[PDB]
Amino acid sequence: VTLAELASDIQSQVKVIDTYLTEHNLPQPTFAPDSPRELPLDANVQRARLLLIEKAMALSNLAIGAADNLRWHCMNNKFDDMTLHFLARYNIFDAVPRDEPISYAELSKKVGLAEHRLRRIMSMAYTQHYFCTPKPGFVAHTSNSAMAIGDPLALAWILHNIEEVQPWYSNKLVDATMKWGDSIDPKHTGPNLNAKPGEEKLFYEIMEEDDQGEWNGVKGKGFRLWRLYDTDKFFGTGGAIKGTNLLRAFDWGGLGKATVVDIGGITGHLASTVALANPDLTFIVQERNQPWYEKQFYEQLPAELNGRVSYMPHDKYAEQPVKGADVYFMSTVLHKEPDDKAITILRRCVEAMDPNKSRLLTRDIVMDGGDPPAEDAVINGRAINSKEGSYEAGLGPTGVITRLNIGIDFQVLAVVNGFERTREEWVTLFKKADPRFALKGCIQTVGNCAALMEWILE
Amino acid sequence: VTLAELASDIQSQVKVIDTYLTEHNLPQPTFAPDSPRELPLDANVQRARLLLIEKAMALSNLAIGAADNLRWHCMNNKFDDMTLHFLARYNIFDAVPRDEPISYAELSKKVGLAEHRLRRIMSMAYTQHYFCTPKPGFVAHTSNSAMAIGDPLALAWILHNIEEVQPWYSNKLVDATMKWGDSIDPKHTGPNLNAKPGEEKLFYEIMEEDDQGEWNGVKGKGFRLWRLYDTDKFFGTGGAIKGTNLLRAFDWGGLGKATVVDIGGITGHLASTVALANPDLTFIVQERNQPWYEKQFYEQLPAELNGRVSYMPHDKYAEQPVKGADVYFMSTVLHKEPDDKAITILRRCVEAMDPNKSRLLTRDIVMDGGDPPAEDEGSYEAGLGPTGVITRLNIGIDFQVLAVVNGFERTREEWVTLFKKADPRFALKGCIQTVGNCAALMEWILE
Ligand SMILES: C=C[C@@H]1C[C@H](C)C[C@H](C)[C@H]1c1c(O)cc[nH]c1=O
Ligand SMILES: C=C[C@@H]1C[C@H](C)C[C@H](C)[C@H]1c1c(O)cc[nH]c1=O
Repeated sequence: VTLAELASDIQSQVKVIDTYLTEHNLPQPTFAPDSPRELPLDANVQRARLLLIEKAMALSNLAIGAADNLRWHCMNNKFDDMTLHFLARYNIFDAVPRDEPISYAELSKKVGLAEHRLRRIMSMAYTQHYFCTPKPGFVAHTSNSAMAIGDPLALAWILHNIEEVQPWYSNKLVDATMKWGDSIDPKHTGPNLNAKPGEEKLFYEIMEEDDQGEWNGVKGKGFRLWRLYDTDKFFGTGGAIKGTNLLRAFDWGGLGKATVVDIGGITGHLASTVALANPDLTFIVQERNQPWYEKQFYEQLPAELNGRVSYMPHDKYAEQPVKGADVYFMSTVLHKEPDDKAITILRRCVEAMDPNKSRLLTRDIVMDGGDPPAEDAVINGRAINSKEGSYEAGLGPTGVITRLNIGIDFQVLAVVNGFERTREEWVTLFKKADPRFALKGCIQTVGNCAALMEWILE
Repeated sequence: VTLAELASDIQSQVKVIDTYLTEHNLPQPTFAPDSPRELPLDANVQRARLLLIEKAMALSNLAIGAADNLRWHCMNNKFDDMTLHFLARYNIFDAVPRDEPISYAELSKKVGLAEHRLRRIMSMAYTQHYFCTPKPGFVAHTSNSAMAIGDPLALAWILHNIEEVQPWYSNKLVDATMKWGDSIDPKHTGPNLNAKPGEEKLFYEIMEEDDQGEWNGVKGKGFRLWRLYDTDKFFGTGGAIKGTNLLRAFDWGGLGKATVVDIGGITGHLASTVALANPDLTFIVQERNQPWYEKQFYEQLPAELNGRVSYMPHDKYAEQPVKGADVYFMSTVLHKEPDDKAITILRRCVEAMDPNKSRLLTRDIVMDGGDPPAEDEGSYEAGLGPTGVITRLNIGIDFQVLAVVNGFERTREEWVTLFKKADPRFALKGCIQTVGNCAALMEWILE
């Protein structure tokens, strides 16, 4: 591919998006804080968007050239993370007013970062379109920075990656690989590289047991796990894997009066999303208890739910105490479970299921991709705006959704030696748990990286 | 700005590059291993290139949207670094044939990385155009990965940042700032967060004293400093700060028969580049000695130089032993020196200079930009401005010296002020920055 070929492809993708926004009288995305944070969910818009990102990243890569890419990368990449580290730890998103500029001098006093160093930090952020300088000596928000205003969940995601995953796990993953090999054992991780055998600590042990800190209303024991739960909510409120996309990948309203068992449902934010939109559903959120869990669980659930979402302490490997429920639901649980642990969980579910009335629903990454929601299946436009070679838009070796999938694949690899699966690996795994399992649906909305898979016992 | 405006701007810049390459019958850049690794040095091509990168990065950012940018960045960014970490530590660049595919199974046996994890590593590399998969189960090089074949300097740059700068310094820079403030003391850095007052360790002390390792022909003491020296060479051999760009920013041949004193010249690769192109110049490389330095210095020195490049041990803060030389040369030295330390070095140079026969030349970042060589839209020159690609590289180096030694980059006015404090006779006669380069060649004289 050449520079001109990529630039020509990019124009094709923009025409699709630009036309849709104009024909529907929808605001254009910009870098202003008032910009829309997402493009429309229309499948053709999203397919064009995903290819546009892929082509645009390739264009910048090709124009930088082979000589400068590795050179520039090792110099700059790590400092985009450190810039977000400064912005989070110094609470700079909240200190910069959303709709009006602020001078470096005033911002320096508000956050307690010396002005000279503050200017250097902000200048790096500008290059990735986080904040801008509208006039000399002044800082203003952009769309990318304004989304984090007043949102501790965004700050949780910054700090969890830069202060935990990266220094403790991903930076030591090479050493972990040469010491233990290609492992699926959560003990074979960074923090245990120099641990005496028997004294290893697991990632989730550190999360729930460390008490030397505080986070967003939780003081002492488990503050890291509470921050981890905040980052789980962060991916539910917006973006690729937003919770409301669940409503588009399964006919929740078709269940009528029904009970859903949310195995491993964190704090129930996902259950809360589906239940608010479906007044006839009951959700039992099953999760391991924590000293702060029950008080926080009930402070944050919307009161209009009238107790339809409730918390039941439960060990996911133990016998399922709710028998014959309409749906047993696991969201991004099994991608942290090797085959033998996942088969244990799936067999616990099968025991409680009525094969003629119960469904098993999982949201997980399907590495080779799920299917679009039926109405989006037929490609009504040009292939250049919906297909990269033989792969669906967003997939393939340089696909943007492929990239996000691998990023999550690496995330569970780093912390617990988990892994993502293909569709055939999922079907094989469920059939090992019980040969009666059959995949009736594998729905992945365009722009989403996770698929909602509905399993039944035939 | 909107998606359509950026895409239209991109077409304008690509047109410049596409036309120049066609009208001069030059090969197009691609991702194939045989691709040209750089675009032509023509200033207009480079200006279009720099704006093109800036416009393309804005386009991908805008298309990702505000909701997904922060969510995706903190998920994937750090794993682009880790992927290169695996590729370097497992020697995968060299194990994949340049012009031939290799299967995952065969590559796994060659590098000792189980095939399943190898596939996961390679798949992430693909998304940033490092390697590709031309057929199921097979790996091939791209242009971005082929540049590192047989090049230990490339691997040194990967390992220096991910195994040293990032875990020891940049990761801890927030903590460093809250413990010591906006400091300029090289002791007030990451590794010393829990050090007792007085027993702090300096970055270059760790570099030259650690012996628990080995790198590229150096075993034991100083292996990290030798690896650091390799990464300094790495930026000379190609790309933005390539050594040959010096030949375009100063009339070296105009010096005639002359001697250059290279203060802080690492291993002399920069001197070797200028001296090979100018047979009438002598270079004295002045640098702090190391047990492995002298043997390594002369083995890597091109024999064609006939000793015109020589090593003289010297403390940059001490009296300059070479009097009245034609040029006193410091490349990316002073950006690691606070004002008072830098003034000390400059005054050492002034003492040895003949004001009527000596020049002082520095290569350093000019944060607001230098001027282009003779021959060569908003308020900023291409590559500069708050989202400029060269601005980004400048800040990255600014952050690099900030992390390791609490250094900082300067604007042109800050440079002039600093030299005049050292000696009021100093005058900036030239501040030449080739387009596509981030460093400027500054020529100082004593009036
Ligand atoms: C906190 C939730 C994040 C959400 C993203 C989507 C995926 C990621 C594996 C997940 C996560 C864990 O599940 C567990 C540990 N560390 C994590 O980062
Ligand atoms: C090793 C040389 C690199 C080259 C790049 C161009 C500039 C960077 C500040 C430099 C560097 C040092 O000078 C010193 C310590 N650590 C570094 O990374």
